[PDB]
Amino acid sequence: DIACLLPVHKSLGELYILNVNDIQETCQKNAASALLVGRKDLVQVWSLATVATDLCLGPKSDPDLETPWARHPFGRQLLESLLAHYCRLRDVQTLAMLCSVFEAQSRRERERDQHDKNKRLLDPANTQQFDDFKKCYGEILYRWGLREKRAEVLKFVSCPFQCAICHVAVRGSSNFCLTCGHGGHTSHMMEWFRTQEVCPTGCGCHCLLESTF
Amino acid sequence: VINTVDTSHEDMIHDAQMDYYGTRLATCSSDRSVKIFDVRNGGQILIADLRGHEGPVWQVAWAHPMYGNILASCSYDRKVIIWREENGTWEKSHEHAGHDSSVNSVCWAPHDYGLILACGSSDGAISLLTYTGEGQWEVKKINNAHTIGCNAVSWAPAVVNYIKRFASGGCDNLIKLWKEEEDGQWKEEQKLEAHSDWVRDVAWAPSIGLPTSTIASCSQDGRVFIWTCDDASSNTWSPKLLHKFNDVVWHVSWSITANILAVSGGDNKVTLWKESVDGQWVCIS
Amino acid sequence: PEGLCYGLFGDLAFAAKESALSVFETGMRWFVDTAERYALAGRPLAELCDHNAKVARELGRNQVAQTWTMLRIIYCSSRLPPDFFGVLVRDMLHFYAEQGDVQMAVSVLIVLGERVRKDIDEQTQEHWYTSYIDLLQRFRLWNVSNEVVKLSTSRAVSCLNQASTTLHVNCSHCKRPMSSRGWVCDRCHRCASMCAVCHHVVKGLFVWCQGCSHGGHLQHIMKWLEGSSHCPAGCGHLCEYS
Amino acid sequence: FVARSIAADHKDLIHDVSFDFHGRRMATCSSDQSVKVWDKSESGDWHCTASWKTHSGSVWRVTWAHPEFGQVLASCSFDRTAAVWEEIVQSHWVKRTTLVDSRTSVTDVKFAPKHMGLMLATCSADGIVRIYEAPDVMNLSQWSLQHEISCKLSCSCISWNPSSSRAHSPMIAVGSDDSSPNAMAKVQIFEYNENTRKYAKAETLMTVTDPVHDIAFAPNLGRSFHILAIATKDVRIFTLKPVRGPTKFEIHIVAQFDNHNSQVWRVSWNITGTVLASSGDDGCVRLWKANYMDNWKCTGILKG
Ligand SMILES: [Zn+2]
Ligand SMILES: [Zn+2]
Ligand SMILES: [Zn+2]
Ligand SMILES: [Zn+2]
Ligand SMILES: [Zn+2]
Ligand SMILES: [Zn+2]
Ligand SMILES: [Zn+2]
Repeated sequence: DIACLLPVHKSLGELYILNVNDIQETCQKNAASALLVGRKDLVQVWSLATVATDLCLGPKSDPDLETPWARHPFGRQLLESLLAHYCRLRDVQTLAMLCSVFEAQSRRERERDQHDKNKRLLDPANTQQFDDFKKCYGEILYRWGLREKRAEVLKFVSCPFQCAICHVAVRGSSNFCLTCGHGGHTSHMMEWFRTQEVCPTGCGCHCLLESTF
Repeated sequence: VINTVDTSHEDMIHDAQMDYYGTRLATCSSDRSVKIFDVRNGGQILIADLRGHEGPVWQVAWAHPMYGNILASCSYDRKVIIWREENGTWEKSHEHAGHDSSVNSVCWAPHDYGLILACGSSDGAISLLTYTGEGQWEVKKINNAHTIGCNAVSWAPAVVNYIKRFASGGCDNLIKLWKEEEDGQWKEEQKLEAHSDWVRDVAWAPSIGLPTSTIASCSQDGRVFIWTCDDASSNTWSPKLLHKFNDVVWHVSWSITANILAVSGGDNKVTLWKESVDGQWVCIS
Repeated sequence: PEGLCYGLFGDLAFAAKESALSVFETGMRWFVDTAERYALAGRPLAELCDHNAKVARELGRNQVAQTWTMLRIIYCSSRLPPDFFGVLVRDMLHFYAEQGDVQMAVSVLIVLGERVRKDIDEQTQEHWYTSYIDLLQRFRLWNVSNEVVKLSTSRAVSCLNQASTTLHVNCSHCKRPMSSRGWVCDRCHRCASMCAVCHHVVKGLFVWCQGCSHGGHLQHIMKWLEGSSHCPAGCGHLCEYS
Repeated sequence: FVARSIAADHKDLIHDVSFDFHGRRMATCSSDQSVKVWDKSESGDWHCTASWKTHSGSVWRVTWAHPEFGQVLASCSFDRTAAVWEEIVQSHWVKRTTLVDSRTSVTDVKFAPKHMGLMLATCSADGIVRIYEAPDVMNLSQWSLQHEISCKLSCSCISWNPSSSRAHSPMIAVGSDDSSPNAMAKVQIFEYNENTRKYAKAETLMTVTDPVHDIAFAPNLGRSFHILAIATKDVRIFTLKPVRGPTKFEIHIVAQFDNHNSQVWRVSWNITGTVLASSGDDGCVRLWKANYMDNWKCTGILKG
């Protein structure tokens, strides 16, 4: 085991969370988890992200109202310096974490477009590198086994029938047997097949045996 | 921690590679057999003992789990065998005998490129076993890849459709980098020549998003180089002598983040190398 | 035939050919409040940063508040390099100075002290200090200007306060100079610093009329002149006429 | 902005209005040979606390001095004189010195910044810009002419560089309102050189060929480059960036506004040097401000 040699931590990957709705809370939990693991630099960086990703710093549409936080040296310049440092350290974990946290906040005409390009703490001319960071960290998470964490991280990448039980229209998640073709809501079959073994419509198909290949 | 594994082979081991998930370990030896152990929780469960080769097995290469439990093996008997696991057992799945000399190295392409396995034989021929479903494989052989014989093949990580590249190291004292054209034909693009002896193993560095392609190559004499390409457009590789070894260097392996290189040589010694802030690779072990 | 000029408080006088004098009044209230209610010394760096950030957030300057909190985290903390953020702090100071917000730059320089003082050259620091002092004096904020001068990281700005601010006092009875740290006459052996109101020795602050050469405790003379227009010592002098 | 009028009660057109250092006082000079000082109270009304005849001809410019030198006013007029007025306490204003060196009309008079001491610059219609100095700030009746600069063009406006930095040498710009058919630069910038102890022409703005009625250096206030505002048939703003003998500047024009559609007579910066007000023949005051992209825009149009 050489987990200490690598710049990434499996425990940090387990402990990191990524909620798009709330960024301050995720940054605070990430700082707490970094302190738990024992990375002082990660604690400092996550506290800096907590301060710099505040919702009251959202740029205004009109460029004449105020200077965007990205143009502030504690914005884009801060983020670029941190990304350069962890690229020197080759810390894919922290790079992807920062490029997701600072992207979730991001969620006449020529001047407006230039202002839109200048009001983002993540450089629009380098979105390919950030997406590569996120993809590499997702592959690392999949290698560890955290498929949920990999799917959570990959959501920040910029570039991408009636139930046989309840007899209600099924529009969301649904399970349909390949052999017979009767199904419905996922939770309904989850409850039904935990006890019974035949199709709930009485067709006699052993759906668990003939569908769960 | 240390999880020591007793191979129980009848001859010296030639390779040992665990799976992508890091749970199953497959080893190969001169005893014409490939053993796939289960090393979960520091255990030793002989899942299978695959014997289908008529000669010593040189290299084994697991495939990405996205395509299922697939293992590839190359052997001295001019024979490439692909083992796929199904119904809880490991069985021979595909058979390749397109090379007239010993197949030295097999390296699966990145899962983004699909299911492609590149084999390098001692006759100078490189074959790419592309997979198109329904259990048939198409072979796009790169004939006369090297003058004397190809010794190792390593793939380039998927970087941005997709441009497929891989690195080949042969007995002609040089490294050849290949890319496929638009039609599909694979054409040599840039030649690397810094080794004074046979190029035994070329290993690309996995990409983490950095705009820098790195190649670690070892040689028969004992020279290990680091081929960095700081500018993708320039496509100029500047070798940097990592270290001069008193004996032959056999294998070079990068980390997941491509920051530590596992240099193993003929002196029965394993050295771990990490790049310092000064740009000089310094041994850690 | 036209005249035009802004005032300090944002008001603008515009006199043109009919001539009609019009003052187009509005501005810098945030500057006044910010200068008045920061604390620049006497507390640890973290406490000063939180206080200044709370001030900036209360006044509506979110970016300034987050800058203060960021400085607190950067300085008042297998770790980051010790001088990792020095370039960024210098860039933040220059960014705030180049847009006219010299107040924020000077406040950060004073709060941080030597942590960033050795990184900014002396000439630019002096320029920022003088600009901020001029702004404060324009708004007639003498206390903040003097606090900045006292806490100034630059020796030249600190020496701006000690120029010709020492008073040479003499005993009237003896007409001879007194000691520089004294409250009793050297020759007459008399307590020449007696307050005209309370007849007690004025060791500290002494306020002195220039007409009758009489005075005493600052508070006592203030109260007496609030209650009367005569000299407390009784020399028939209306010191503060009407 | 909320507009309010003041009963000036001036017998002729008001030629210049200048606030004091603290912004609480005003000084207006008109063509009736009268200079009036206005002091506002807590009620907000401007009261004319002083009104005295000053010169023989029309008085063009009145300027304030830094309060450390006392309440001091300098007024230039058509009679080739630049008088210096001091206040002595009722509110009595006394003439200190009459500057009679100029052989022709003195178009503008401006006090130098505080860090230079008490220095005065006067520009005349014959192309001579004279820079005075008071060696003893307690004796304002004695002024010694330090330098005189020949500008080879009829001067109409001057503007000191208000930079208090030691990295910026003293700098005075001189604009000309001459309307000769030939196209020559109407703005010359002179920088004091310590080695020669003499003002030397540092930079010349060749792009400005129209007559210039007012120039105004922007208050430096922590910046590293110098911003100059020029009043002409349009409104031009130049940035003077010094490079690492007179200093060489990388002159770049960053604004050119014809929104007045007429001759612009006056330009005046604010205290922070961020908003510029221009008054043209249209009788409107247009406030110009620059965003973070250095794109100067109008933030308001103010009418009498
Ligand atoms: Zn249902
Ligand atoms: Zn069914
Ligand atoms: Zn079924
Ligand atoms: Zn005495
Ligand atoms: Zn007393
Ligand atoms: Zn008295
Ligand atoms: Zn008295």
